[PDB]
Amino acid sequence: NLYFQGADSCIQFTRHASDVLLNLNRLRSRDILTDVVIVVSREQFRAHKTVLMACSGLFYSIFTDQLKCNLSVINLDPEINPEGFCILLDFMYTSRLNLREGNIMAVMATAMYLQMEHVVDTCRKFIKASE
Amino acid sequence: NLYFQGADSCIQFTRHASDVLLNLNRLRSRDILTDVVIVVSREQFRAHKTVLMACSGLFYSIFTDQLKCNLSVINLDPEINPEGFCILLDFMYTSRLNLREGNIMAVMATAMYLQMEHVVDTCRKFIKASE
Ligand SMILES: C[C@@H]1CN(c2ncc(Cl)c(Nc3ccc4c(c3)n(CCC(C)(C)O)c(=O)n4C)n2)C[C@H](C)C1(F)F
Ligand SMILES: C[C@@H]1CN(c2ncc(Cl)c(Nc3ccc4c(c3)n(CCC(C)(C)O)c(=O)n4C)n2)C[C@H](C)C1(F)F
Repeated sequence: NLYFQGADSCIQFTRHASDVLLNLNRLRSRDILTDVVIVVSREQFRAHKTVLMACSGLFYSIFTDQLKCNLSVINLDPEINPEGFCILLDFMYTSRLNLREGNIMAVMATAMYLQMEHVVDTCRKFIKASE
Repeated sequence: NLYFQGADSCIQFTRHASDVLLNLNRLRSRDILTDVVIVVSREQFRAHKTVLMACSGLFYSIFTDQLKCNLSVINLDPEINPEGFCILLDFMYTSRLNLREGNIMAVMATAMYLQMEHVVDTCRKFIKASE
């Protein structure tokens, strides 16, 4: 079944949120209604400001600032690893985090900078397992 | 736990999609980065085009049209019931559909017009239960 009786009066749809996220990622792949470019070193990543704000404390602060909310280009710290950013951007649109031994440190440092608490805590737990 | 091993290599976060949707609804309540007004009769509803496109076949068609994608105001058919639209807009941002005996017909007619198949099918199943 696609739905159930929630704790409240409303009928709740089980796959709705993941279906919305899937469709937002489809818009991203097709470059539909993307309204910002995130520049990390040489690399450029097109995205939707609302998705970035929904996932990152840093992007929330940037796009709620009256001066910066209108910027079409956002440059991150040039010390940010582009692959780490790419993995986190993918995560934002999919719920899947491609953590590997070779990228975990860059992913963690990027999540810290982006203020993505859950990802930071997760990276920390995986690092602790290896020691 | 916040995460699990998905069918693929990636670590998947269980609540990520619903957390993104919750944050998108918070942006809507605060009128943050809303980029469209949907006019239904007298009523006005501010929203995010990408959320509308992710949930509705009609909004997908409107905002992928080269001429209409830039419109800041969208007028729906004046025969659309504002309460039915409100319930569906709430559903888009929350996954909860407030269906009641008094609104089910308007909600169904609105979902048909908006091309929200899952909601139409659901309304049809609930109507069938009463007969
Ligand atoms: C009043 C306002 C409500 N908040 C909020 N609203 C909307 C968004 Cl887009 C949003 N996005 C957002 C902001 C910060 C985040 C954030 C999202 N995430 C990601 C959380 C999820 C569950 C998406 O992984 C995260 O780790 N941090 C630190 N947050 C939290 C903020 C602190 C607030 F209190 F100021
Ligand atoms: C190539 C492109 C991919 N599609 C798609 N991509 C992105 C979005 Cl925003 C999106 N949104 C969208 C469009 C139509 C919808 C639609 C969303 N929904 C809602 C589906 C969910 C699961 C969100 O309830 C629905 O019932 N209908 C009919 N769909 C389906 C369309 C038909 C397509 F094939 F042309």
